[PDB]
Amino acid sequence: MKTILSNQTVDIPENVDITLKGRTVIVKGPRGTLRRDFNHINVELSLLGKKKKRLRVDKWWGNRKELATVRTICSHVQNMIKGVTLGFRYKMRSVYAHFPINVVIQENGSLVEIRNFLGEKYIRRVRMRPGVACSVSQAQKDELILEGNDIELVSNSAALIQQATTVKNKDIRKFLDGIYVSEKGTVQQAD
Amino acid sequence: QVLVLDGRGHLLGRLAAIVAKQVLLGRKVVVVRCEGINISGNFYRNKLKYLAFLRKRMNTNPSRGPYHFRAPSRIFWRTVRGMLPHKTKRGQAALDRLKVFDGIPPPYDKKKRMVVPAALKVVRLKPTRKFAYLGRLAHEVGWKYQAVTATLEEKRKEKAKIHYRKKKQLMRLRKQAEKNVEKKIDKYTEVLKTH
Amino acid sequence: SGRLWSKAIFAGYKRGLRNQREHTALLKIEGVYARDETEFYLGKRCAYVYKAKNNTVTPGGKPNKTRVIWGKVTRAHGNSGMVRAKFRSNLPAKAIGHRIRVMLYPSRI
Amino acid sequence: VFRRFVEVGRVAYVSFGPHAGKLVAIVDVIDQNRALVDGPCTQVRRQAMPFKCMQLTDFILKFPHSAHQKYVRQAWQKADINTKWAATRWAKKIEARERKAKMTDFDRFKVMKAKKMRNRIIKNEVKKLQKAALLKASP
RNA sequence: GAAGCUACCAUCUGUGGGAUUAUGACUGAACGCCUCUAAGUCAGAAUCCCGCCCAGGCGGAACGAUACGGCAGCGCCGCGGAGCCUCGGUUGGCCUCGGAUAGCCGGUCCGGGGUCCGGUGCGGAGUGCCCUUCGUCCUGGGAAACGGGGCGCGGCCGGAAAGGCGGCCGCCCCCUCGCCCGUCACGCACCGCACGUUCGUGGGGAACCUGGCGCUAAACCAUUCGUAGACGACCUGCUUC
RNA sequence: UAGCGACGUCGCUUUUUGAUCCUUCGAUGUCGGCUCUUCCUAUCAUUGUGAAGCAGAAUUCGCCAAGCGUUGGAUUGUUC
RNA sequence: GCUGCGGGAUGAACCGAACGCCGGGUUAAGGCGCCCGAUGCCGACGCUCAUCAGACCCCAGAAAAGGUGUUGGUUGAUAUA
RNA sequence: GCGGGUCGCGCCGUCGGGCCCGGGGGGCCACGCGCGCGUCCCGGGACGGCGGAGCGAGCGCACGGGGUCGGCGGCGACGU
Ligand SMILES: [Mg+2]
Ligand SMILES: [Mg+2]
Ligand SMILES: [Mg+2]
Ligand SMILES: [Mg+2]
Ligand SMILES: [Mg+2]
Ligand SMILES: [Mg+2]
Ligand SMILES: [Mg+2]
Ligand SMILES: [Mg+2]
Ligand SMILES: [Mg+2]
Ligand SMILES: [Mg+2]
Ligand SMILES: [Mg+2]
Ligand SMILES: [Mg+2]
Ligand SMILES: [Mg+2]
Ligand SMILES: [Mg+2]
Ligand SMILES: [Mg+2]
Repeated sequence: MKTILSNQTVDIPENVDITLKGRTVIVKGPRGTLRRDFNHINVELSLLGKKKKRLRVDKWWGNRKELATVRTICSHVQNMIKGVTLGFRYKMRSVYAHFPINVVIQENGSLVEIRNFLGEKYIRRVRMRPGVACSVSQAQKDELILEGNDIELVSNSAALIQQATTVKNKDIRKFLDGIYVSEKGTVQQAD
Repeated sequence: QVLVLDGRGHLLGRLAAIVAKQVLLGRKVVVVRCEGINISGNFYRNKLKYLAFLRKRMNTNPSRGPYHFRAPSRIFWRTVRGMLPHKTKRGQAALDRLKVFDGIPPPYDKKKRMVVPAALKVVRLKPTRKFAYLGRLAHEVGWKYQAVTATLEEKRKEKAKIHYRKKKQLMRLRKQAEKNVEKKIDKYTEVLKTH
Repeated sequence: SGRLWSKAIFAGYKRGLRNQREHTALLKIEGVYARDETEFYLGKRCAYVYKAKNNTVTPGGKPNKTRVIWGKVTRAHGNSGMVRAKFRSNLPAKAIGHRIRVMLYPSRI
Repeated sequence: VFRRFVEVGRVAYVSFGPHAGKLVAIVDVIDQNRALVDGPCTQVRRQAMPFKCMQLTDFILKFPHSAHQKYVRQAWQKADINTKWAATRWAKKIEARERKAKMTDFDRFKVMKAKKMRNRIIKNEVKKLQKAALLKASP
């Protein structure tokens, strides 16, 4: 109905800094830096506050789908702020059948090697994203921890793991086996 | 005489309409950077329509009959063929006058390229609608020459930077000369009569 | 010394969609791109300059290989600023996409 | 980014239409496309003109919402738009385009001879400056 | 039963990359939550396209040889003279990549950040430059130390996608009216008339006389050959050791 | 409502048959088989998938999908 | 049928309009991105994203039914108790 | 009390009667003064005819005038 401006409000803490040269957002903090492009959306990104760091995501007339789109920018900015302050940690318990799954890492946590795979002999190799690391958890049976900064990269690596572990040509209600995502959280907790 | 046109950021049908109208009058027009001509719609739809165009072929002999070019310059040349009366010696002479190129040739590196405002993506299309690249479509179907054309394009972009730095240096020098004194006697005439 | 004639391109004949009328010709003249701009050229005289290997010439000093079918501007045509013209002899139809001089005489300067 | 915007109380140029080259002032926006404009001293009558028909400027005025012609004229004469509008480069650009439209052949002859003299002096000075730059960079 | 043809009747070989459909997903609003989607990202196959494999276009490259003999004939440079054919314009623009909810210019600091300008663009194609210069002579004001064209010489390659003009240095036959402002006098003033002034020392074809540098062959037929053949066509040999 | 679906109702096809006579009566050679090339999908199998009253195996229903296969025979002139 | 002409790309019946040979002006039916004459008006409002979009009487294709895909509209029901 | 016709008074209206009897700038294709022929009106205006009375005549010219003329002007050879 050609609605006049919709503005989303983002507070940015003093631990991190934001910089925009246009629709490109560059957020640099304690846990590295992270930059993304919002080129294909055409929504104004303004900021204010002398060491107060108030971001505003403003869109004029638009349409209903574009008023739906203007909140997505605010939510991904919140995701980037959480990833640069705390980071993302996905904990995946290996829900395993009669045959256990042997999960190791090869290339410093960037190559997950899967073995014994419901009795299938084929050793499986999954290459992760540049910017996410992998580990096998301690004090817990067959838990796989993926740690990173970007939620899209970490969750796409977890999606690649849970789709590489997939029961094929069977009733998949039976044979409940695969590496599924158990817990989603941050690296630095209690915040 | 010659009309050297950019292709970066133009639309296929609009640019073909303006070129096919201006080539019948005698102005020798050449569309350069044909791999960057945008096409409206979805890219899956554009390659589906081009796949249907490939499917259209003579079944008794595919050679004697429909020819299906994969290079984007020849795609645009077929687009202008389908608009000019090419079966007569008016559109045939117009297609002889028309020249098309992928990348940029070395004379057209030196000669200045024109940009048609009536055929631009930004002027004609809504900015929240999908689009495609004709060079991307050509590399996806048939035309295996993106890696050579892009390399030569980066080479001529480096040449254009190393020329533009010298041109901007000379412009700074001539504006220092204009900043200097004892030229204003003619400027008393010129500022009154349209500096 | 210097060109005294404005540039116009012979575009075609007065026609419908099927049939033509060769008595009136169409000129896309440069500079004019508007109905309000094709007003000053009403009354100009045009000239199509072509070549032939025999010798039928003007008295301008020496004989040459130049032949001209004369004519003049009749009226305007379209919103794009096209110019109708009735020449004294009809067009050879080779002149499509070619140039016809528009000289700046009897108009009302 | 977005330094200008339509506003209750903003002067705006008119490029296309029957009132071309005449400043108007936006009073209120009717519905998304047209605004009730008014002219106190720019010889244009109070009417509704489209936004794509007008052209936005930078100067603002303190109009009340839907005020009279009298209050529009008082805010215009308080803000002094005419002298401050003559004292900018944009009106000089429009005035130069009008003077080029109002040239004559004798004026073009004077412009061409001054053009030749200035370009000869500029060419000699650019040659002298690049010679001095080479003489400076040679040690 | 030799040679040769032939047999899944003997033997050998048949090969990978991309975008993606269906589908399963990631982030994430619409719609506080949810969601594979609305903008965005991932995996994805006998499908599709290309690779590999065939014949290569009224398609283009690089290189060799380019006509002896006794008169000959033929190329490159710069030449003056005439003449037949063909058709088109009457100055050329020697260039930033990229965006359009953004971008241009100038500039201390370590290609980036801060700062200063301009912005319906004037560091602009509603533009810039030799330019509307018919020419000559005298005489003066302003600008001008590069001189200003080159039958010029020598070095550099600038540029490889379809390249030939431009820049620097040292001299040369010379020019200080190579341009704007003023004075002077003339050149066809062809007495009212068109196709006039142009990148033209225009494109190619046959010959005429002169200067210098050079060039001294190759196909096709005939014959032979079989790895080839309906006929053509294809691969081949020919020295006096 | 996995798979089915009566009583009713809405469509597609010319792979059957029917209806008309519009072309053909100074002729368009009339069945089947053999051989041979191409195309379609309303998919039998193979490749990638979803759903079952899918535990496995074996089946059924669907989607993208015509690239490649889709027999040897006794009978009948056979189409069947 | 016995009938040309301008549109419907092509047409026996459709839409205008009926025909001696021509010049000028105008118009119907129709159209003005290129073929192919004409919107190259700084045309106005709003709808539509369609992995089978859509594009003008006869005319050369389509229904019952369904959609939290978007746009209006009607009847209602909640909410500072 | 609600309707139909008529009469009498007042208020308007660049209204109509060339509006008139008598008084205190512009336009009109509108004209024999002497005096005497009838109608109308208050010595004067309109009309048929006569008392005045269209008296002298087509002289020349321009014609937005029964379908244009110039009493306007140029230019070229032995291969056009
Ligand atoms: Mg099973
Ligand atoms: Mg999907
Ligand atoms: Mg019949
Ligand atoms: Mg029949
Ligand atoms: Mg027969
Ligand atoms: Mg037959
Ligand atoms: Mg097949
Ligand atoms: Mg009959
Ligand atoms: Mg009849
Ligand atoms: Mg017709
Ligand atoms: Mg039709
Ligand atoms: Mg007519
Ligand atoms: Mg047209
Ligand atoms: Mg039919
Ligand atoms: Mg609905």
